[PDB]
Amino acid sequence: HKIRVGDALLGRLIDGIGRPMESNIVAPYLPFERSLYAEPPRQVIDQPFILGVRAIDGLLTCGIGQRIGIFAGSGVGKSTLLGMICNGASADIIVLALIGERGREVNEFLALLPQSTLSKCVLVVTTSDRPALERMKAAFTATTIAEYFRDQGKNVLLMMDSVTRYARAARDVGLASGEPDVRGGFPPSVFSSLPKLLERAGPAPKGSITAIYTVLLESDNVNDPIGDEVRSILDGHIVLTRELAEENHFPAIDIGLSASRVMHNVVTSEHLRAAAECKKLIATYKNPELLIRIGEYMGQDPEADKAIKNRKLIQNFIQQSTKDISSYEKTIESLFKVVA
Ligand SMILES: Nc1ncnc2c1ncn2[C@@H]1O[C@H](COP(=O)(O)OP(=O)(O)O)[C@@H](O)[C@H]1O
Ligand SMILES: [Ca+2]
Repeated sequence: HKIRVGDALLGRLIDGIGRPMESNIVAPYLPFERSLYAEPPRQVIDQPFILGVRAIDGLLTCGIGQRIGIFAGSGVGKSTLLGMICNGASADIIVLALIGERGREVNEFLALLPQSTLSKCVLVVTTSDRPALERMKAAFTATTIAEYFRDQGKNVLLMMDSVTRYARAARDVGLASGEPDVRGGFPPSVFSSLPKLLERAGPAPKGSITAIYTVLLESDNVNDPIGDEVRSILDGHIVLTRELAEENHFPAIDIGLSASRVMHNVVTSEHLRAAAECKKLIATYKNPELLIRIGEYMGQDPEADKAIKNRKLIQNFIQQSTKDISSYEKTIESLFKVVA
């Protein structure tokens, strides 16, 4: 399978095999063909990739060329977080793959993106009604298009929502060709395709692809062998929880459950220091009502005292509304403030 690509893809809604879906009577100029498949290519990650989300840029800092996972169940602000990242990230180009959701949920995500952001996005969209084959190819189409723009010297953000639903489509395609169930309903081809997909993002001499893949968590206790494999491959993971989202704490990122394997390689030692102390002050906060309620009060307990003192500053730092905008300078300055 070869798809047609070019700069004219920018600002466009594109199907799972790369074809314009909008109603224009004049067709875009897409003069190049590129295969969907890319045999394997090495660079290190040493530059910070800024998302413009304080909790992440401050505490779980990304790197140019990193593979990042966002794990979220239903109704925890996944889409809002993803919108914020598109609107705030330091990328020249964003290639989005929106895979497996109904047309309503796609449009609700798109309404989060203003004109200035859309003008630098390729939007690869394959809703749940589309054939499994098309939903599967969407992940390759999107990655190839990101490769195309990387090859132009662009710092590209590849955003795939979701790898979970890519894998379901790849599964249905595989089982159809005769493959048996090996683990959790998934055939062998799906598993072999994951590293091949993810090995294609990374830093580069010309440009880069930094990639974010979402993993949808189900509200059951059924194993997800796709999530397992992705966890082992990623250079970072961001975990959203229903517990935080129920507090109207957004983004609903559980800092203790999240991590960046590249952060220490991309921030100053002092920034790493303040982040660790911020994380401790988050983890050791306990509602003061729990002690007042039993005869108030410190000791003698110094760390947990700061946590109370800093609660508002910390919560106002990690919580962040959809149109709150935060440069890397201001995020870092704010971070030092919260741990004083
Ligand atoms: N960072 C945020 N700032 C303000 N409101 C938010 C934020 N995240 C979620 N919300 C509120 O909760 C709702 C859920 O967000 P959304 O991204 O649509 O969740 P889901 O991943 O279920 O689509 C939003 O419509 C919004 O009103
Ligand atoms: Ca598991």
